[PDB]
Amino acid sequence: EVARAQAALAVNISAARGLQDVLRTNLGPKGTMKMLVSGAGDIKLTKDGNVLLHEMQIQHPTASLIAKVATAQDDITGDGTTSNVLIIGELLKQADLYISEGLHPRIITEGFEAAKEKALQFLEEVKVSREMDRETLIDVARTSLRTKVHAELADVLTEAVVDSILAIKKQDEPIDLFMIEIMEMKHKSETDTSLIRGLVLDHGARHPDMKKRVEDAYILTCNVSLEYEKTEVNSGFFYKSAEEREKLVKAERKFIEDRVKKIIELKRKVCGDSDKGFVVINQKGIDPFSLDALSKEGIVALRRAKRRNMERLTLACGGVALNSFDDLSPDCLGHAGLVYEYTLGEEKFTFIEKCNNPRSVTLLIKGPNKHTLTQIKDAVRDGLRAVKNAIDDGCVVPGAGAVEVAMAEALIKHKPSVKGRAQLGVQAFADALLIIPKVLAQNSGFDLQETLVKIQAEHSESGQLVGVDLNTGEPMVAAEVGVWDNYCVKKQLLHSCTVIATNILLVDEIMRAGMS
Amino acid sequence: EVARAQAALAVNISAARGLQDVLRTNLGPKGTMKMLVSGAGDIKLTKDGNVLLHEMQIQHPTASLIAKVATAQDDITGDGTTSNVLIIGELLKQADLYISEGLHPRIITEGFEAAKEKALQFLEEVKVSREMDRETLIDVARTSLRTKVHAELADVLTEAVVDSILAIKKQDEPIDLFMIEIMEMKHKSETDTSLIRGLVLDHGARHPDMKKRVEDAYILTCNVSLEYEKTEVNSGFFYKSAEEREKLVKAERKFIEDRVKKIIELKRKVCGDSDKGFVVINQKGIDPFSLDALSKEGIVALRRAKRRNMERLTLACGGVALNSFDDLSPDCLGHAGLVYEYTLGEEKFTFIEKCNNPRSVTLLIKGPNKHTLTQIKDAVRDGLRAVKNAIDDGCVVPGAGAVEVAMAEALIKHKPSVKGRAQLGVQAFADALLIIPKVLAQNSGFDLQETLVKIQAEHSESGQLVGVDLNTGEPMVAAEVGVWDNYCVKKQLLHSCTVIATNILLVDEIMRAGMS
Amino acid sequence: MLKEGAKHFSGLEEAVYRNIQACKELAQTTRTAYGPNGMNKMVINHLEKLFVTNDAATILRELEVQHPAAKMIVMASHMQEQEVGDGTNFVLVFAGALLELAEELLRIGLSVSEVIEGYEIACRKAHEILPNLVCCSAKNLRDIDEVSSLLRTSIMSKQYGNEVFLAKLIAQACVSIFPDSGHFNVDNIRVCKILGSGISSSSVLHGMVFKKETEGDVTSVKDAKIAVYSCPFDGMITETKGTVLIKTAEELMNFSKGEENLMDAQVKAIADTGANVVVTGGKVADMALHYANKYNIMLVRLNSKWDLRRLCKTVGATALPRLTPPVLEEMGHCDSVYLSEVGDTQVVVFKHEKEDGAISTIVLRGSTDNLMDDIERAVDDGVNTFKVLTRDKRLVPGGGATEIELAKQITSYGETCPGLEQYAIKKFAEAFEAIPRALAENSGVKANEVISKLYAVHQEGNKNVGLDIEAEVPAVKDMLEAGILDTYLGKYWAIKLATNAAVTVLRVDQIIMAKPA
Ligand SMILES: Nc1ncnc2c1ncn2[C@@H]1O[C@H](COP(=O)(O)OP(=O)(O)O)[C@@H](O)[C@H]1O
Ligand SMILES: Nc1ncnc2c1ncn2[C@@H]1O[C@H](COP(=O)(O)OP(=O)(O)O)[C@@H](O)[C@H]1O
Ligand SMILES: Nc1ncnc2c1ncn2[C@@H]1O[C@H](COP(=O)(O)OP(=O)(O)O)[C@@H](O)[C@H]1O
Repeated sequence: EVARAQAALAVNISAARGLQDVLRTNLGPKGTMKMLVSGAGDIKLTKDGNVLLHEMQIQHPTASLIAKVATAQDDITGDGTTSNVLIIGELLKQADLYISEGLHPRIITEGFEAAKEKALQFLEEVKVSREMDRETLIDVARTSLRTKVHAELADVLTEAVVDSILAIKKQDEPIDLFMIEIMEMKHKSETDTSLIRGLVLDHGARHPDMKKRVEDAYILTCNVSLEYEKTEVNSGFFYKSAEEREKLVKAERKFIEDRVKKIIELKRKVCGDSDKGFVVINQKGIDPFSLDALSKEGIVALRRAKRRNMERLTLACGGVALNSFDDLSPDCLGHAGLVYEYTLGEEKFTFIEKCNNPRSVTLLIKGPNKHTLTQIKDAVRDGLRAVKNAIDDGCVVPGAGAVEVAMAEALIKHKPSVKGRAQLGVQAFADALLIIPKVLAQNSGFDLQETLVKIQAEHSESGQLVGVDLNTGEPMVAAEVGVWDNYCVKKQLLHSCTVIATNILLVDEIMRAGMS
Repeated sequence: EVARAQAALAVNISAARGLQDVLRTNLGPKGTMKMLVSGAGDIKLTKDGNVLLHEMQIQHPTASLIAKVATAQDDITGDGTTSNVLIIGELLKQADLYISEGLHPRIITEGFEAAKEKALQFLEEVKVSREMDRETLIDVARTSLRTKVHAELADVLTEAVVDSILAIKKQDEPIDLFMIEIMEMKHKSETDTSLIRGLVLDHGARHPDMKKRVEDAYILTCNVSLEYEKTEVNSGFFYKSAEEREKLVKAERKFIEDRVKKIIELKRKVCGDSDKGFVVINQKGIDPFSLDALSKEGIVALRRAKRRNMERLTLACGGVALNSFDDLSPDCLGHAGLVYEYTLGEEKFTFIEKCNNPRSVTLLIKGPNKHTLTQIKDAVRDGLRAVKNAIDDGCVVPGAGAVEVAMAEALIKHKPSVKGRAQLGVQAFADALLIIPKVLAQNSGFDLQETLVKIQAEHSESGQLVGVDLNTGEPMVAAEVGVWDNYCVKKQLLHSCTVIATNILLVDEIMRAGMS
Repeated sequence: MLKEGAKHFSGLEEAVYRNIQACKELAQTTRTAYGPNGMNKMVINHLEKLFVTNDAATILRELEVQHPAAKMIVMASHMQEQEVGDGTNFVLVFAGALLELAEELLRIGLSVSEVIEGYEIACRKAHEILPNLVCCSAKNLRDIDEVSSLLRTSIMSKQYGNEVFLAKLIAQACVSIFPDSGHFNVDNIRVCKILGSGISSSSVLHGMVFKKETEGDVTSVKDAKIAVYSCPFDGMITETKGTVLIKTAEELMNFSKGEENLMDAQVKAIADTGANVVVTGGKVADMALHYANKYNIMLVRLNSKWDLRRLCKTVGATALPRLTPPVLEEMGHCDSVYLSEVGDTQVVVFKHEKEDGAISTIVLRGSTDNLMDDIERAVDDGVNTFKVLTRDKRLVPGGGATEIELAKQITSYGETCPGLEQYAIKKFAEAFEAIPRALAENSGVKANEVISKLYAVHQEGNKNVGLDIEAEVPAVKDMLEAGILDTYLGKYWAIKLATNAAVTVLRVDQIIMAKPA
């Protein structure tokens, strides 16, 4: 009820340190994966930051709120939820130490804001442009795949991603990630990828072995009742007399015969040979006695079609979906260039390509029938997101821990003003930016201070952006190897860290109340 | 029995921090006094560092050993036991923090040694000489009294100290603090001091009121049995016959009569008037019937004399102590120029001055009959020690917290070498030297960081030795006010601090064994 | 504390402890087998019959583990079982040895990335040097003894007493269909159980074999179309009781006459539609057998779910358990159905082979039902081992003579490249000494002297410890002229799966949390 002390800040710092120590071994390509299982024994492997933070059982409410706030700011850029809690924890520890020494949170907040402004100015002045081509996107996708998946199958996916990006992007407006469908199958091998330039149909026909070399084909989408079921029906209500239902069944059969005769005469009128083929898509069943008579003249009819399939077919080609099989204008009939039938498993697939306006690429992937296929899909999605983020702008700054060192050197040496109160916060903000290279050197398997002072001496003697090597621990330049990054991601991360560290030190007392 | 952890360093750092926090409020003239009482309710008031550390009950063995080591290094210079545990505690805390971060004690020790060498070189290069006169010693004694006694009677004490120093020191060899006797009395007032240029005799005569204006006086020291007791004695063994003891008493009386006749004829031969007086010092009693006959001619004899009194008399004047009252050469008779009798209390004192070679000054002090007289004596002894230390050398550097700032600025900026491992210790050694001005500003009644950054900005703008003001908290120059210090004291303090901080981090494990 | 809820003991210290101890405890209950020895273990689950088994497949299929480290190996075991025929305990032993040898490297002070890289390099070197110890090869598969020797060698791992007659029977059953060249199926050989004499009176027979009696007539025509049904002789007319003693005879006689007329019309409609025989799966009746005998219709008696399931999955018909007489919609391809008398029992024989996709069914007979399981297991193991899909099997001298050579080659190769990658290579080389040790410890003597003798003779690669008493201490025998060889692709697949499992185990090793509700 009554509490006038400083235990709230203490428990907040403790929770922040605990959350920072819990998640800190998932940075860099040489990290350790994690597993989650609880519901009916479902083994799920993960290593991402947002996926882990969204599916966990945290017993601390402050840590849960911090994770929720961090995940709420992940829909802005690509992937920026990781490598954020460490700097926040370091800043909070420095603020707690300065409070225990004797200071006010207002001066600390002012110094943090000044340091953030100085870092933003330094990042804006240090940026550089580069001509976007094929090698840059290839290197970006390779780095993304290395940071996501292991260094094995990271070579056959980047090429397909670059090819799909080059085939989709061809205009000047920003591209959209809604025309690329990522499907999955079940095979025995592991490394198996395919880049289809057309559409994919899961279902086919019940009577195969007739023809498959149909060039210029005409596709018509409808939704009429061709053959739903042979069972007698009426109007959704059972009756007692059989004469009425048998007459209704006879009338339905006569209507089906009239419809198949109409479509036969339509195919005979619009064609008349074997080169001009016709394909019909219907969600209802197809009788074999009528399917044989249809295939005798040269027109294929498919059964059991999904809604998304016909939606993509009418969106890529451009056809009107009517509820009649009458003789109308052939303007709604879509054109198809090449049709192929792939026989594998218990259902044959259909691949249609060489159509008008190829704006539909399919990235077919296969797995060894487990849960790693979802991980591969998430990795390729993160890679596509990184490629899209690296194509909207024209400035790419190097990474590999070569930006925080220069930022700290500019914040410590070239001070913007002369003030001890502001310096007390500037030093704390600059000392919290060197946690990334230390953590990288610790996870790589080397020392922490030796490599740090080596990089410091290399940057003080030379003056270029010195990176961190994960092989021999020697200071090298990341501007000539191939390690790159983004632009707005660092700004968003800095803004999020400043917002989180600002609205934390102003906590006075925590009372126990509330009912809702 | 078996232990392999790092709890020893942890408990050592904890004990060091506790010992630093226990004694830290006794720095500067505006310090708080303490009290000690345990033995039969004896109230004792003190404020010194060694006196407190020597009479305390510590429950920790490590703290007791540290206090013993600190007290064993106070017999070199004057007073350097204070303002030492703070820097050691700060260095130990920095070393513990660097160990918890991840480092080796060898690099820390090497960096500490390098920083100590750099500080020694800076102190040797920054020293300056000054002509020793009267105002410098006056200011030094005034500061030494202000750092111990209150700012009320810090005038007649330093004036008398300077007068005694000028009267004693007149040769070229270093002076000795063994010819100055500090006596004490019992009066009603508080501020009562006197500087006697002669000797002091506690006892006098049993029959006063005869004469006191004795100019040229001859003093002779002996130890014969003039009148020990009227009781019959023999040879330390009681007998049965009374004739033998009465004959021995008669023979002793005849010998006493012969001795007094001999000294009477000696006084009549060597004098014969009333100007040349004859004073006799004897530790035995004096009969009044013989004392009257002695005073009838003009010779005074004192009874009940201490050994130190006759020792000082024969050391200042120069007389042979014989065991006979025969007519011998007057070469052993010391000369006295002025004799005075002071009547106060229950015993009259004798003051002899105007003698040959005045090398005996007495600093008489009176108190209000309590325990503060011992404190005043300790304060005047510390002042005399500081004056003696300030007279052996010829170089005096300013103080008031103006040497540590320049040392830290030289250790941080102008680095002797370029090495991260050495800098890791140099920064820790430089950050621990700022514990004096911060504590001084905290004890004065002001802030801790505001005054620090103000002094830093003043030293960066101007460049002179800026001190700390204990009145308004504004940065001022200590080279024009009157605040001074020593030379070898700082070197001894730095050596002791380095020795203590070096042989502490090398502690491995502490086992429980031993029998002696 | 912050993530878990006092359920699992995971953290930053259980990696070099529990993740290895779980696998060690899982593998300790498996080293007792592996070799021609009599170490039967009883299995008690839900059948409540108390049966003893020897293979580890049925042992692992009944044990329920609650650990991810133990569940990460059963997947690889099932994958290896689905891939080739045998091969199960080898992967587990290799993974256990690799984990036990990597525990020391992790306790010394080395990262897991270097160990993983060294293990991958050693696996690549072993896979590259593997195609080099090819001695014997398959000549012609049209003979008898050429495959009989391999069948005997494969059966000797399971049963040690009787292994010649079973191998000869399997060879005769496999050579009567199609060889490995061209196309050969596996689900075309059935095993039937006959409760009669012992195993010393078995025979072979081509075609379908079913123990079903016949109470009608011998129908040896080709127009006898089959007609499978669920329970046609169940109860189309349900009769109740009116009083306590008996009711009027008129109503009972009328109901009986009506039921007889109904069943007569039913059998007439089912016989005139084009189906001379009918497959029943219910009870029998006096009038039923009377009509079946007077109408020349074969009537069965024994019913089983497996029989109808096989008839449905082979022919392609569908049972119609209806009351009203339906139409003929179960037309198949069978036509030649004959009856035979075997062991005083009536059996059926189907003839429909056109020199393509032939089937066979070996006749098995034993004392009780708890002894034919091991025989069927040995038969199916030999059948799976016979399939290799290659003309030249390229057999290698198995039993442990190649493991020592591979270990020596890896050791000689590792003492060349400098760096911190020699420890993992040495560990991978030393882990190969787990097959002769388990074979020597499961016999009666020690294993150190056997290893010393195997390493002291020569590096020929054709020496291995025998099974008799005169081959335990010396262990100097030539298995090339005896006829003890192993599969080349099987060992390769086993090594690959073991390396993959070890990599997966060493990779995923940090903190095991839980999922929110
Ligand atoms: N090829 C590389 N070489 C060295 N360091 C890299 C490389 N790729 C990424 N990093 C490091 O990984 C860090 C970010 O990794 P992570 O948190 O997994 O996010 P992402 O997956 O977007 O890289 C960066 O600080 C960067 O220094
Ligand atoms: N007159 C003065 N004005 C300001 N500071 C002083 C003065 N005299 C002494 N000090 C400070 O007191 C400190 C030492 O005091 P203390 O520990 O009591 O030893 P001491 O009695 O020898 O001075 C020095 O660091 C000095 O800065
Ligand atoms: N009669 C035998 N002589 C020599 N070695 C044998 C004999 N029988 C089995 N083995 C050896 O025992 C090992 C295990 O055989 P088996 O049990 O069939 O495979 P798994 O242990 O994978 O189930 C084989 O590698 C084989 O070399």
